[PDB]
Amino acid sequence: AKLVRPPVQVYGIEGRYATALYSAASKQNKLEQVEKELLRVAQILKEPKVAASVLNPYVKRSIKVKSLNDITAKERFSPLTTNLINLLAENGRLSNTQGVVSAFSTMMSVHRGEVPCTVTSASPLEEATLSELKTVLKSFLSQGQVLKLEAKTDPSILGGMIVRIGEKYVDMSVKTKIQKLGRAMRE
Amino acid sequence: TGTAEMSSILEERILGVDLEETGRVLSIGDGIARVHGLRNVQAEEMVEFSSGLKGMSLNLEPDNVGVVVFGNDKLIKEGDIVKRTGAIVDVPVGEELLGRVVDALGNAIDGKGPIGSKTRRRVGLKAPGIIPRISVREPMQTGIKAVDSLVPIGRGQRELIIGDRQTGKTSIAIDTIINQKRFNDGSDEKKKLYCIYVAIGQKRSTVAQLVKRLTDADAMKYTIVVSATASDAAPLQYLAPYSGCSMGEYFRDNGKHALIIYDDLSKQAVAYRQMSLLLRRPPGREAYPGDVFYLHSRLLERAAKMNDAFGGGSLTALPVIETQAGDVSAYIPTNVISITDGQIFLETELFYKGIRPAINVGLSVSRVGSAAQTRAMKQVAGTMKLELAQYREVATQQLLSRGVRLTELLKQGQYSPMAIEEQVAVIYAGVRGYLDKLEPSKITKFENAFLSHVVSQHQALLGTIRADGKISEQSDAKLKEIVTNFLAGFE
Amino acid sequence: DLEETGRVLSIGDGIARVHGLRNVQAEEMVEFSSGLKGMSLNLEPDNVGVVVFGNDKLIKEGDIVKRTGAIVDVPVGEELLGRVVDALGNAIDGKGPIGSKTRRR
Amino acid sequence: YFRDNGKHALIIYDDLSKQAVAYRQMSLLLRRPPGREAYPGDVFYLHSRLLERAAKMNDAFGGGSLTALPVIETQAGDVSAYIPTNVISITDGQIFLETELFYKGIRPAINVGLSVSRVGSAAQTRAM
Amino acid sequence: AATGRIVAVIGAVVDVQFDEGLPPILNALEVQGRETRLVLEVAQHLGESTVRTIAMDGTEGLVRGQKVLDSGAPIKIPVGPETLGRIMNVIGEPIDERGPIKTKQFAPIHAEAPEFMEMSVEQEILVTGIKVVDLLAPYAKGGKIGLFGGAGVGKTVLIMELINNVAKAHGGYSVFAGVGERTREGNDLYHEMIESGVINLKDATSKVALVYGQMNEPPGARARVALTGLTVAEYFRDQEGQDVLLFIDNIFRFTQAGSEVSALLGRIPSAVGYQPTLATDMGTMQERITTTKKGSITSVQAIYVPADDLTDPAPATTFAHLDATTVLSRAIAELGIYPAVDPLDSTSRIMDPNIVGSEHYDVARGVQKILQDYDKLTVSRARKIQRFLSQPMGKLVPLKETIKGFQQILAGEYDHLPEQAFYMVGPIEEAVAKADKLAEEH
Amino acid sequence: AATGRIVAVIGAVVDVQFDEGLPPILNALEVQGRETRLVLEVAQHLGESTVRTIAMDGTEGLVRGQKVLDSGAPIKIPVGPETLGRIMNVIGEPIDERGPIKTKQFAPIHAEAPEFMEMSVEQEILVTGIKVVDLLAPYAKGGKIGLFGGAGVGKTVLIMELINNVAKAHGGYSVFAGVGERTREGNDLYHEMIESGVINLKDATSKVALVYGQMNEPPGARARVALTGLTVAEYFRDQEGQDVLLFIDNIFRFTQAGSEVSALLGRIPSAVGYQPTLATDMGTMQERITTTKKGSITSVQAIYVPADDLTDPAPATTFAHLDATTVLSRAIAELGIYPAVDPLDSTSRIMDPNIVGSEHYDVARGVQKILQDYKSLQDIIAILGMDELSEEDKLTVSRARKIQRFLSQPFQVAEVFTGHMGKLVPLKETIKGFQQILAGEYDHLPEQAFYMVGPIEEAVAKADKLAEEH
Ligand SMILES: Nc1ncnc2c1ncn2[C@@H]1O[C@H](COP(=O)(O)OP(=O)(O)OP(=O)(O)O)[C@@H](O)[C@H]1O
Ligand SMILES: Nc1ncnc2c1ncn2[C@@H]1O[C@H](COP(=O)(O)OP(=O)(O)O)[C@@H](O)[C@H]1O
Ligand SMILES: Nc1ncnc2c1ncn2[C@@H]1O[C@H](COP(=O)(O)OP(=O)(O)O)[C@@H](O)[C@H]1O
Ligand SMILES: [Mg+2]
Ligand SMILES: [Mg+2]
Ligand SMILES: [Mg+2]
Repeated sequence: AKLVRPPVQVYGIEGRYATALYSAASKQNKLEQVEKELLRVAQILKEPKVAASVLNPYVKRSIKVKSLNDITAKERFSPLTTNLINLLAENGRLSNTQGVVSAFSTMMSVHRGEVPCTVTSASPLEEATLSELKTVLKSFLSQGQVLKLEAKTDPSILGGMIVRIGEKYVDMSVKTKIQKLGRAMRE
Repeated sequence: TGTAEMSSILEERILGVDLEETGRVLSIGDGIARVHGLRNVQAEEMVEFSSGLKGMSLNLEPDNVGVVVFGNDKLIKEGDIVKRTGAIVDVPVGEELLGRVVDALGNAIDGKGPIGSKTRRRVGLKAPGIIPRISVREPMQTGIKAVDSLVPIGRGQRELIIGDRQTGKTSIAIDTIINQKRFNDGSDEKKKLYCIYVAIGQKRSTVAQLVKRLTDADAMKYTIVVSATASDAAPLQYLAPYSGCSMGEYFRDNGKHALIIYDDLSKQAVAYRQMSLLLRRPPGREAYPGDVFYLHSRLLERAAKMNDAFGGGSLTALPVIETQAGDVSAYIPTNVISITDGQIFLETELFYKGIRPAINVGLSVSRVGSAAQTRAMKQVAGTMKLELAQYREVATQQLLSRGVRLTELLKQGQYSPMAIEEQVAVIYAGVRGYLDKLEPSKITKFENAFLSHVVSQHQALLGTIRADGKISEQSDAKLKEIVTNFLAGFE
Repeated sequence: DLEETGRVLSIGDGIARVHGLRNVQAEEMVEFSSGLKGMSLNLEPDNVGVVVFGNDKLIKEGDIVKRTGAIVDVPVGEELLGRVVDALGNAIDGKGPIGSKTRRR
Repeated sequence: YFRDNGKHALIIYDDLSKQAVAYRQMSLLLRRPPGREAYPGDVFYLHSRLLERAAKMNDAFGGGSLTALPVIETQAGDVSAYIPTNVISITDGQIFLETELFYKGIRPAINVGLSVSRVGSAAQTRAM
Repeated sequence: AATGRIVAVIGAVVDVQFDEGLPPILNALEVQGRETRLVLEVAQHLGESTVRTIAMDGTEGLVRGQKVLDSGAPIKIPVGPETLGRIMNVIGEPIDERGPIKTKQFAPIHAEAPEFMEMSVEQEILVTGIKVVDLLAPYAKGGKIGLFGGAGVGKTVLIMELINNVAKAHGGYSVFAGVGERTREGNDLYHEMIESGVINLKDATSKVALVYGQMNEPPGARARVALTGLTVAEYFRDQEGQDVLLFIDNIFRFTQAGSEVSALLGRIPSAVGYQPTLATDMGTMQERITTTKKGSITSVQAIYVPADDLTDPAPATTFAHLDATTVLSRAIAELGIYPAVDPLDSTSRIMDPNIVGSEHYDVARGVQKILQDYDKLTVSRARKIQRFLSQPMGKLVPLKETIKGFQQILAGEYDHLPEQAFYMVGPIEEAVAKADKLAEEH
Repeated sequence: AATGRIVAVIGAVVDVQFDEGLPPILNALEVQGRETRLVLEVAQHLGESTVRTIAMDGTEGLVRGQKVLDSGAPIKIPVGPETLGRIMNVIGEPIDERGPIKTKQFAPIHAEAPEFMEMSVEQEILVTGIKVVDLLAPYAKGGKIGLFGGAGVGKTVLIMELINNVAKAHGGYSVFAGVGERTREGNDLYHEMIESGVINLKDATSKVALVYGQMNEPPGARARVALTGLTVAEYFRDQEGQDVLLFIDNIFRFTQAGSEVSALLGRIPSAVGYQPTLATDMGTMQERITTTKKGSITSVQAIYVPADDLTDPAPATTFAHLDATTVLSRAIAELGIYPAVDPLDSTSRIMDPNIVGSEHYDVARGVQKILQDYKSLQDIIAILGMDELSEEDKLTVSRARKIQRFLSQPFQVAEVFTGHMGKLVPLKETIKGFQQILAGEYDHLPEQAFYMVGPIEEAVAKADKLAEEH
């Protein structure tokens, strides 16, 4: 049977399960719905009590997914999402579901067309030039794209900035320019 | 990770065809199809692919089935439908197979028409236990002086023909098959031996030459030839010995006597090693799987002599083994030497020294021994064997010259299997001393002339020795008579 | 208490994989439930590979494993002279217990 | 570069046994299946794709050349080893240096009976 | 009891998943829905309620999901005097077609070896009659013997001679364990025991119990059939006080079956190809064969040496587990000398002057020395001795008689008789008589 | 047809993911976006609609996500008489710079072996003019031959002498497949066949088609070029009935290339290190090189022996596929005896008194017997010296050394090495000379009178020259 390949490919068991979920949702047009669904179930699991109930390797799989059936029939969950968690407890891949959730998030954030940019500076950036370079950054992408710009700071790069547009990468740092000048002066 | 954790199964399992009697190919490669589904299939059950190809469910795994393909995988794609047929392998057996050349599944490949047998038999059947058998008593005549004298084989024995490449193993098996023409042409029913030749991993031209050699010796009308050649899939070369063994077990279970030749088992072990390594089973010594002794053992243990309450039939096995550079300390030679009832060891140095058949009597053995010999051959062979052992340990001038005389006596040409009476005549002429006056290079010329003479002149003596089986005192005097006269008249 | 007390996850041919025991030291002697003893030879992220001073037939997946806090040690001293002990210093000559006063790694 | 521009280069690889050892290190660290003497299956390809580039072009491709003198170090004079026989299968001849001749003052210790040059005569002067 | 399901079937290894009631290691499980009984012995716990198991007969026709019942105990075989004269396979079913084995007691084949305080020191030599064995490396009651050899040196015929002489001259309920040996030879041994009165099919007075796990069986069966024979002999010692004989033939089949189970049991292989668990598993087996204060089990073990090596892990591991090993060599077997016992490789722990005595010990050492050094008179005496070590009609040569004969040859008292008057004869008397006849004719 | 994307590149192994229309195994795929045509042959189906493929050329410059197009059929090469006089590579493209090969039909290089009912049995000796070959292991018309040899023992010189003699005397569309050999040797063969008129660059009446994948090619090309040449020969045999000669040199490179790619296909290594599928690959390839009732293929194959083993799985497995093996030896070539054929290791299926006659058969068996006796004596000959042998033993050693020397022969293609002119000894001269040396008719000649001669007349002449000059 044909399968809908997402625009990004994630790998591992997380990648495979999330690719399955995406190609399932794309044939029924329920993608953001199931994102809110897995958001909910991720916050279901992140609380410690039944997190320990489900990561216990001394439960019987029947017991663990019985509690899972219970709590998934509680929150009127979609058959798609209940089925996914049923499969993760069947294959015993349950403890990794956060990752799958993780994967799905990333996947559809390139479905909405977001590009993650990271600007490292030597100084905590000003607001003005922050959004200045935001406007500058905007011009690289096609329309339908949204910058997820997250500028952290590292004061060792000796000035300038290091901007990562996805995997594209401009190193306008001053430390690296100093290294290049030293290399040219030595060679 | 996980064979059945592919994204397709997973996606249309989360979203929501019979998966009990039908499966889908997850991955095909090198003749190993992993199949999702087939939850009801049995281990070693024969399944059917969409393209008409067959397979054997060898690896029942928690989430998939490793099936070995009986053909070329170019006709199997991922996602193909695999059906159950519900049966383990079976082959057609009966008298309708004599003179036919079939493949590892009982299909005719000589274009003489389909097989017209009425009975089928499984190939993975078990061997007869302790009770149905009885001690090996009747002689299987090979028509080879060295074998029938020093390494005698009986009906129900498993004698191994082991040796390096191009030493004469197939020639020994073929002489043995040709030799039964004197018994199958008569009417005494309990001396007839139906032969089965299993060719595993050979050229098709070699098997064609062999079938022509058997037809030109009129030895095909009682022979079956199972042929899993070099181009055939590894499962078929793996399965051919069992098909042949079932075709012979038909004769065994029904009060007839069958002989089967596995030519050879080294290539069967190679095919099984390929299938097992491709099924990801843990390799062992020389990469061979751990259960290859179990393989050859459950194959060879089906050669038995049944007692009179179970019909009185028999099945004799002559497995063939090829050693690499005379190294019997290998894995498959070790196993098959420990399984069988003795080995006919053929050497390469003995082959070019003119000793042909190149049988190494010092290393050969037969655990049945004289119990599988006629009384006459026993009378001559006891003293011959001890003579040769004494000679070899000090290989004193009398010992040396007598041993050289006997060694020249044991040579024999190809495709000329001698009846047992003439063998006894020769060995008598040679052991009681009548060749001490001949220089060894004329012993062959003697043997030839002497036997021309005793077949032309003394048909009554040979006839009575065939009738009784032993050398009667009157017949003893007549043998001394004839050999003295001939040694006088010889030049 | 999954820091001084683990639970057997697997067993086979002498090797007990034990889940838990987050504070056990490498090559520390632990005590299974059935009285047997073992040594924590492997300290892996998810489990502890313990080697059992006994047989596999008696321990079984799910058993409890306590920890002693000391590395493997034996009794030493004059009191052992004349006595036949096993690899742990326990008397196997039937002459009673060893009155040893000193232990040594 | 010289072979392609109508000039003549000579190249010495000193030696190829150590390159095979380095490639065996890399292959074993890549978890690849080790064959004879733990060497990978494609050590022959390793040396043969290299010694195949030493060619002699014709006058339509410049007329240049590139001569290769690969060096191989044998153990105890064993020439029937794996890598020696690989490179003997690749090259056009050998120059067998012997330890018996070298210790007996015969230097260069060329074994004339075993040294061969498959091309040989076609590339001598007339006087020589 | 506990019910599980088959999840995987690979060759001779079956994985079973139990919902509740996980069975300990070494337990026996029964597969439901089969004509003949198929027992699976547990080997590993794999977590998630799954165990790995070795099948006791072929695994064809098994289905993923087939129910499997738990016995709750290791393989239990019937033990008692009602097993005498019968043939049972590795799981205690009769395979002689004479009906069930109606015994009062069942015993598990996996039991602990005797303790240390139960150990015995008494070593009383048992003389067998053979010149080479009883002279150079004689057997001791209560001790393990062992008969090493390659394929074709004469091990089974040797164990047959031993069965005849010893088991007939004994009153202690012998046991024969056929560990992966030819069905033809097993049937011949059965029929030759019956007609020789050792097995009585009517009015049971039989004194040998046979256990047969043969070559066409899976590796688990050939690995546990020696333990089945052990369990029978252990009953006849523990709860009967008898001094039992245990003929194990052949034990290397036990070792190689261990190799074949380890192959797929999911364990890294050791040297040659055997299991990581060879020495200690063969040890847990071989330590149950001992003389306790309750009774004795003297064990005659024929051992298969692959390719006549004797340095192979299985023979080399067995060597330390035996009290009087007599190795059958191939080089002497091709000499026509029989039995093929190697005089310079057959060691006895009772061949010391505190047990056999002055004269016997001196003869043994002198014969071994004159054979090792093999002065033309010395070589002639050595060849005469090589000939006189042979024993064919069968012979019975008592111990004192043979020490006397080998002394008379050693001292040279008969250096005029030819070399091959000592070949295939009994004591010195038959040797001088064969010299008599062969001399006056030729 | 179907289009997919490269998802992994490891050496010569490329994984291609198709979104729809998965290609059957053995199909050819064209990588899109390359200067020269790169073809991938499908080998496995990994699932996930991914396939694993082996590349017929270099994989450098390949990027994950590159487009790949499915051809719908396996590698198809042009077959016909228009292939004669041309050089083509593994995928049928001309590599001789003479334009496209305009044939009317293309054949897939993967085919089924001829059935059992098509096998032919006829066995007629093929005389090569070589002494040791025609005497101790005669070749057969239409039989597979095979020439085993280590590194640098005379495999290619012997195969070129056989080319010269047989192929030149022949009339049946020879074919030469260079598999993993020296490109220099391929150029040499091309030009010595151009000058001898066997390849006609104009007015095409050529009678040999060449196919070359040499040492410089990646493992996929070296693993399929044998099949390409095999396919050309199969066409000439079946669809024309011609009597084809097929020379393959070297055919161990096919197994070796399979072994080089086997690791990357994710398969557990067999013994030594080869692929688990060594024997069945060799069988599917070697069972198509055969004589049928439709035509005749005389197949000479050079077989490299790694590290002079002969028990290495590749030579050991090749042995069973041949009708007349000729095993060269390094120990013999170090004595100076060429061709270095081992007399006691070369066999034949027509070495039968009912085929070669009792004269030939008895002479061959006697030669081998005397050489075997010499070999068995050699140990004490070199320990104690010959001075201790029996007089009969000294006679057997003398005749054995003479037979050794007489077995050597100068080769027409080896004048550059031997200095002598190549001799072509016909069969009866061989039989008679060896019969005479056996009978004892030359117990007076020096042994060096037999080294590198033609018939025995030249041996007596050389002895006379040695006696008069020295
Ligand atoms: N008794 C014999 N006398 C003379 N020649 C013989 C004899 N036996 C065999 N030969 C010849 O020796 C050669 C090898 O024979 P054969 O093929 O039957 O042995 P093999 O073990 O099957 O070798 P292979 O490895 O090819 O299978 C043949 O040419 C055969 O004709
Ligand atoms: N009395 C005897 N006469 C002749 N041969 C004998 C005698 N006893 C034993 N043999 C020979 O001993 C050999 C070894 O037989 P067997 O006991 O099966 O060997 P093993 O047990 O060592 O494998 C056989 O070839 C058999 O014929
Ligand atoms: N018939 C021969 N006469 C003289 N020398 C030969 C003969 N055959 C081979 N040689 C020598 O052995 C060397 C190796 O030859 P060749 O067959 O090309 O090596 P390879 O074994 O790799 O095919 C040649 O260079 C040649 O010097
Ligand atoms: Mg053969
Ligand atoms: Mg035995
Ligand atoms: Mg070559």
